[PDB]
Amino acid sequence: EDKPWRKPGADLSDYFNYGFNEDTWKAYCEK
Amino acid sequence: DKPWRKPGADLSDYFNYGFNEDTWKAYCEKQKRIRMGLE
Amino acid sequence: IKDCPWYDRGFCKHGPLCRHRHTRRVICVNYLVGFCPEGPSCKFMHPRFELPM
Ligand SMILES: [Zn+2]
Ligand SMILES: [Zn+2]
Repeated sequence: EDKPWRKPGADLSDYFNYGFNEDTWKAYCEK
Repeated sequence: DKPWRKPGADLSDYFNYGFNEDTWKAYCEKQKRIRMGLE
Repeated sequence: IKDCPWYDRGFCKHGPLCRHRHTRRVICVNYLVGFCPEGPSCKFMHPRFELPM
């Protein structure tokens, strides 16, 4: 995909540090 | 003890990524600040 | 032998006396900021903060 972390089995923490996820990263950036 | 201070000590034996005792402590506080607000 | 998980997190109090290897690595600026789209295949390290036991 455009977004390999969404793929089944992918570990979010290979992409997102600090326990971020797609939703909380977006919110943190868009504050 | 802080055996990495002692003269002749190689800091890189103790710290990875180019950290030192000061930048390591800052990074530990950054972990804490960012993580507290996440699910 | 394994890479020292304390050194991989960034600090190993045992330094040169560690039984594990202290593999020097270069941190990924994007992972340090919070997000890197390269994941496993990133050319730079994504250091975890969880403490080993
Ligand atoms: Zn070690
Ligand atoms: Zn990266």
